[PDB]
Formats: sequence, structure tokens, C-alpha cells
Amino acid sequence: RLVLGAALKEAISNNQLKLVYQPQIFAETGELYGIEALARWHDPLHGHVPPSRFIPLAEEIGEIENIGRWVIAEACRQLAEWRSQNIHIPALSVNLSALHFRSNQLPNQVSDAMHAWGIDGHQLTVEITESMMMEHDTEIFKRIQILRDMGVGLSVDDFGLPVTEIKIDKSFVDRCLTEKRILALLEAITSIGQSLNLTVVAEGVETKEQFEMLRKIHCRVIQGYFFSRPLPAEEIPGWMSSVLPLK
Repeated sequence: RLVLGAALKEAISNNQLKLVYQPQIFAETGELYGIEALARWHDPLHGHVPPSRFIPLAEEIGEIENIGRWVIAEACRQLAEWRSQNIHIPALSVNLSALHFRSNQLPNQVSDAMHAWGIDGHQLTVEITESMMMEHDTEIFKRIQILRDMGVGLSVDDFGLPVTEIKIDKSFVDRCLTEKRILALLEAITSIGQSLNLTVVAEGVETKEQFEMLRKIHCRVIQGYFFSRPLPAEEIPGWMSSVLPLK
């Protein structure tokens, strides 16, 4: 805004723009399925600013221009940095809806990032919501298909068919324990994923009781506080070395 708008403008050049990573874990095996990359921004004042606070506030350089382009760059940078000691990771997810990607004129930044850093493709997954589904005929799915040719998976958020992953919002995970009809509604979603081999993932899983619930309705992967909060890049391999699987 009056000050931080220029500060966020120089987040790449002020040595404090980072990414945090949240682990996604299989239900039955307890093995690591993938990891979601979450953008972060630290400042000498006002401390750490979540993507729920600075991304809508970015209105000079980037709405898609420098925000989403840096996230995929660092994520691919981190994948290669991690591969330097261990391949380990099956896949890494990147939220496009949260980063306000919305604009559909720049899919090249993702492709070029896969070129600048080693291999990738099937190790990447893009996440969009219902608000980004069609967008007044901007040929989104036409450019998503181009990404699918590279091996990059597609992921749908909330919503409680060229997709590869379906994410379940926390608000729906909460209502399943008290309302068994919205549980059956999720059991319908997990029926689609089990039949069409689509990875259904559930966000915001806090307690043990709701994990056992998703366990018996055959929800593939669990993402939430029950396993681990979003973790920084430096202590991810140790976390996998220490406690994994968590069965």
C-alpha cells in the first residue's frame, strides 16, 4: 500500500521472499504422496505475511507477472537442490488460484522453469478453483492441455474432465463428522477418484477421529495438521528421514 507496496515490489531483491512446503501423505501406507508449495513473504516489520494477505495487496509489478513466476522458479530450484542429495519426492504441487494466476497469457513461465531445471513434468501439479474454471472464454483448458502434454497434473480445489487430482476443502472435512450426508457427498467424490484413478486429497485434517473416517471411506491422501504443518525447505528432508511413514 503506502509503504509495503514498494517493499513487496522488492521482495526478490530484499533477501526475504521464500516458500513453505506442506507434506501430503497416503492413507493406508502412510508414505509421502506429494508436497504443496506455499508462497511466503517476510519483512523486518510486521513479520511473516501469509499469501492470504500480500497477494491481493500486490498491485504494481505482479498479479501474475512476478508472483507466480517466482514461485515456480524457486520450487523448481528447490527440487533440483533436493535432488542433489536425494530424488525422494514423487511430486510437488503449486497453487495457481492462491497466487492469483487467473491471467492465462503466460503458461510459458512454467514450461521454461521445467527447462531451466532438471526433468520435472510429472513431479509438478497445478491447483485452480471453481472461480478459475472457464473465465469468460480465455482458453484456459486449451493451455492446460499443453501442460498436460508435459506430464504436469491438474488439480481442482474445493467444489464440495482432464483433471488428475481433486482437493477437499477444510470446511467440508469439518462438516463430515457432524453431518453424515456431506460425508456421503465426499464418499461420492472418493468413488469418482477410486474408479477413474484420480487422487482425491483432503485439506485441513486436524484430529485423529476425522482421519479414521477418511481412512474407511478410502480417501487416498491426507493433507493437514494431523500429519504436519507447512514446513520450510531446510527441514523437509530431515522430517522425511525422521518420521516417515507415520503409520
